Amino acid sequence: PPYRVLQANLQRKKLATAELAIEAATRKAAIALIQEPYVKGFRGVRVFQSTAQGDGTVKAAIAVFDHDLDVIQYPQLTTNNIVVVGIRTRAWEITLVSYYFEPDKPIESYLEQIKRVERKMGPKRLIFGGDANAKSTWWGSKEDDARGDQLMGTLGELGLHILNEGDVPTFDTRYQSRVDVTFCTEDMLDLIDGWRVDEDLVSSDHNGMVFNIRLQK
Ligand SMILES: [Cl-]
Repeated sequence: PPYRVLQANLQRKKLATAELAIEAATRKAAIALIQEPYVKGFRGVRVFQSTAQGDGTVKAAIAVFDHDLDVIQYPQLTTNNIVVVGIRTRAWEITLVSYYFEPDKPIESYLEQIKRVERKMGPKRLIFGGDANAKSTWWGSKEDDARGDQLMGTLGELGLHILNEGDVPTFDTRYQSRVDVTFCTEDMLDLIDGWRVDEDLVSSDHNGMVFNIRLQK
């Protein structure tokens, strides 16, 4: 009965999104928190995207593979960097968010978007996943850079808790790093487990991640 979630930065690779589809089928995943999707493989899959750019570029999206899962969109909260979507079942109602922060753009405006989502969406049932392009030992990075610090500060103000674990690089090229973060409201801990990094849930310099949403009660 666990709702499995996939988190991955596809880097606009046509192949990576094919791999993502294959992994979701295999793992029987219900959700995918995506960043940098390309522009096919997703048939009866509902996809919710962040505001598209002139050339059609979408930086974040949320794929729902579970055909019967109740979904609710929040156009007011979705931007060019984040997409917010609620999922509902008898057991609960969870607001999900997939985000992507450019490595060469001020993180400040993105932190405000996180705040806006948190306040205008209640202090409970929140799960965020994406590429923050920010380093912090709190999520296994080699060190705490200034971006990681700003993000951590924001997390602290919102009561958001890091789900990351281990030191497996979420980005490998050599050059390895952990810039992808997953965090949630306090109440979500106890409903989430199995957070791990698929050594290669894909093939686009970024490593996919996986975790479950249960009930335990
Ligand atoms: Cl790192």
